[PDB]
Amino acid sequence: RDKPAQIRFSNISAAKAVADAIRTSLGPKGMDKMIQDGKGDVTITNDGATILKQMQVLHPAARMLVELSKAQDIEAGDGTTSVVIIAGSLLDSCTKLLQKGIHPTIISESFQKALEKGIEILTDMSRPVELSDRETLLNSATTSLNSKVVSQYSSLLSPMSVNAVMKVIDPATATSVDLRDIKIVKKLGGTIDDCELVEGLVLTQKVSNSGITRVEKAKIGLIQFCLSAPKTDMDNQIVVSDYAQMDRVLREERAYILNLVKQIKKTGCNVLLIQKSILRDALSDLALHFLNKMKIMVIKDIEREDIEFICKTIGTKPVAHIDQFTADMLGSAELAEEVNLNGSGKLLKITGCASPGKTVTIVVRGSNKLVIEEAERSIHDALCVIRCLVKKRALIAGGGAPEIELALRLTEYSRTLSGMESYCVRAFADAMEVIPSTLAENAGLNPISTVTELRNRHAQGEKTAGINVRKGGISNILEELVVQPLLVSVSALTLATETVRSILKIDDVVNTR
Amino acid sequence: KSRLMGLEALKSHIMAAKAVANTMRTSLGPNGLDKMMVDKDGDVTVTNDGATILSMMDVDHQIAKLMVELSKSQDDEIGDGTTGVVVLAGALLEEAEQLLDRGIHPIRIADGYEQAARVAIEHLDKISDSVLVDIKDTEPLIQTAKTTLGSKVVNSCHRQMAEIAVNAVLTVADMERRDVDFELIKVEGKVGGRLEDTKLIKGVIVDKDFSHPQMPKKVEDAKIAILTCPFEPPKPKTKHKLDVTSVEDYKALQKYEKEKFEEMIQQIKETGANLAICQWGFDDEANHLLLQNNLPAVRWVGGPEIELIAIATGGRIVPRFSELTAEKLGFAGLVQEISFGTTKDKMLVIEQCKNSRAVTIFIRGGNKMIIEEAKRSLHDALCVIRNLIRDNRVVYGGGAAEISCALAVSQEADKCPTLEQYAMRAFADALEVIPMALSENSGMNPIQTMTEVRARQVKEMNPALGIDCLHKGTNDMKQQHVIETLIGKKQQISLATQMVRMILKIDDIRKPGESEE
Repeated sequence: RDKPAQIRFSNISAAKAVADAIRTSLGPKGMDKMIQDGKGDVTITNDGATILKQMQVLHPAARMLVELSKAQDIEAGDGTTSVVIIAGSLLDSCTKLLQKGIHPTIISESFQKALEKGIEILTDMSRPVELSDRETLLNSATTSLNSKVVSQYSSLLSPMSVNAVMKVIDPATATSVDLRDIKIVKKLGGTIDDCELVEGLVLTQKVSNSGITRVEKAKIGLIQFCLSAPKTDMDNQIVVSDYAQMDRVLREERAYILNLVKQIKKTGCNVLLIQKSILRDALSDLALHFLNKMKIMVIKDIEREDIEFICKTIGTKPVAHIDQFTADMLGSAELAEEVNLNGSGKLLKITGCASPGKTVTIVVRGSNKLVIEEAERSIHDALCVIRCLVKKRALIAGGGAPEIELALRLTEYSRTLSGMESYCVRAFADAMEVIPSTLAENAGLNPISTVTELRNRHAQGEKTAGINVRKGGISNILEELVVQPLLVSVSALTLATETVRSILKIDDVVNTR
Repeated sequence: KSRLMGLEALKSHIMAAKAVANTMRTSLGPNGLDKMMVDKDGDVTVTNDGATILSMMDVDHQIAKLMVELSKSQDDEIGDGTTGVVVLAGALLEEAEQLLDRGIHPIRIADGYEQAARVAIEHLDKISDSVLVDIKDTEPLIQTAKTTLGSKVVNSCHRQMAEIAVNAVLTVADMERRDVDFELIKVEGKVGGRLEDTKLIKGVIVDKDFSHPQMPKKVEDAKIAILTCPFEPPKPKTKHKLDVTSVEDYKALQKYEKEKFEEMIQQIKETGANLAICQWGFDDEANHLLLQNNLPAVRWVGGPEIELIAIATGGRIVPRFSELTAEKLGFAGLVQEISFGTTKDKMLVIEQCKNSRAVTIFIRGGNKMIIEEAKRSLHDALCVIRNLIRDNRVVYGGGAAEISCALAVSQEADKCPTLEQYAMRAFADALEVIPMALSENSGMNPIQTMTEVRARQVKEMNPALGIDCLHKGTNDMKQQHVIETLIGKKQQISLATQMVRMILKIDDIRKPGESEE
């Protein structure tokens, strides 16, 4: 059928099509995008990273890219537009060579040896720095805190971006520094200068009110049980047809629980993290009143994040109903600390807990999530940047500028491959240098002067140099303060590689029904 | 009075070379399926190269127009590689819009292509042998006329023409000091003989006039007498009333005929060359009454022929029979009466070693088609050596240089950079189109097939070997002996970007309402 023909283009098309208008990136280019959907709902969009995550796409190979958009985030946190913009670049090489009648598997074969050639030359042009060296951790994060949300605040975050790691980083070179490693928890209130590196496992949680424990020596709780009480876990001997009977069942409830909440405390507990679920209501809120009065932190229907970290970093297990007391399997805690800064937010700070040699916590604070996310998004990549340096060392320039060094150097090996793929390997070795030109894209008229100048002058940077797409002008892009870890783009290659290759693997007709 | 815009027009221009170069792309080489022509006047025919077809085919468009225009100089000199630039310049043409589609000046693209030819030129310069000599170039012209006499009329090289190809071009070449003129060498078929009746003619060949064979057939001297005057009472190939007003004038005529016969037998012989080309027609009666006297008498001669053979001899013509000198006679190195075919008359072959200011080599045919199919071989095989003596330089062709000359240029790209690397890149690729396109017209997968000598190009350099042009299981240009005048390839090189360079010329794509009108 001509469908595999027509659709593989339609695959490449609506993949590349959406992805092509997706290049405004890297700098104040084009003009702001206010999106009002096919359902007619106003959105105001910008700064394609979010837009990449915002991206709502009909057609599957377009949906492939939203994935591919998110693919770069956890792999790097940098150059997510990169893997998205270059997605068309592989999609480019497909059709032209599919037109050429090159068997798309050959084109599919053309991706790896390239991906084998390509990421290497990036490593070949890579700029070595360290994973534990606070300065190399600073600079990469610095440039990644320079154009990211906070900079003045990053001056606090950049070291914490670094300081979090030296905990998390396992000795010298080690596979390390995941997102599970640095614990990033928002804290209501304060500001970013209130954002601080709060070491170990620090559980952000909603603890009922105060009169709570801010006091040292918690037994940090994990509790799957109800206090067994009238109207909580224990039978009510009183049926209510009456206001004397209805007032009776809550009194026997509230008068009873007061013993268990202290016994709850009698383990030494300044925390019991309630089961996330309900045994009936699970723990009565009338109970949770007196649990905190004995200074025991309670988050009823506890959020997922604490349960794991407390079972993970702290290593806490559920414990028996305090009628049975407990198994003392409450994880290591020397403190339950609930701090209100701005007077805002309730918290659990656990220091003196089991920790892997990882799980540094950063407690991200602000008068609103704005100030919070201001720090947060910046410090996170700064972590993820340093994370990349950890996961893969050295460096590359920011914004695909080194890819043009690759394009020159690679096309030769593409050429000198002289294989069926070499053609394809040459065709796509030339699909890189577009990316700085194509980010310039949307702004203006009398237009076209710089396009190949966004290219040629780099190609005339020898193989070592080109325009800085972040800062402007030609230099040796790899360290200009136009930088991202070597890890960042070599993934963007790999990430976009098999995605587009999967498009070449689309044949016959598929809609599952 | 409507006006296309730039790229638009070029986009309209790019619509031209595609199909017309395409016609070549399955016609390239013997593995290329040659070209057919049909007529509004009802003539179906086979066509070849660019020139034959593209002249026989008619060209709508300035692009198509320049084709025949761009084409001529090629087939004129080298004769081989004509169809090539069509694909090539058409390929580069489709590289041009491409870089305009890549947003690169029509200006600039045509710029770095020019010296991109140079890095192919210097590349070509290296390829194969920049040398040949007489006993040597015999053999490549053997090879050249192998592939010439084996690709066109017959697929069997017939060594006669294969040697007939070498000798008379040399004859004008060795006369002109390793220079030769395709005008001077001439390929003349006359059917009724065979494609195996093939003649090396360094002089003129004309049917010897017999108004009677039995009245002695002979060729005399070695030399020819070229005459506007009578060698026997004259007549301009037009009807001359023979009547006699009395029964007695019947008696005197044939005497008068013979009195001037012997007198013109006398006065042309004393002039020289009893064989005498009388521009004048004459009665078959008395023409053979001189034949009855003597000396087969050449009459009913083409007005051009006398002066044609005159200038070839370098000698003049007798304008007036009372004027008699041997310089006004012609010069035959050898006059030779030669039976033309087994089917028909003896001719008089004048082979001029005296002076040949034209050399018309000869062939016959069982059919006028095949005999011209053969001349089609002969002309261009005489055309390569034409230059190929002026420079003895030869380069193994057929995609081996195309796969190669692209090597220098596309590698020269990132040596170049800015716009030139592109104009190195989208330049050199047009070269490997043809080995692709030759593998195309073959039963072959070109990219695959191209990939092969590619590996070689990484393995080896500038293969004297290469890919099969003959579609041989073995791939050389050596085993294939596919090698073209290292002129002609570069001569061919000279053509392609020129066209693109032509299509850009001025800024005016406007038309008054006249463009092709």
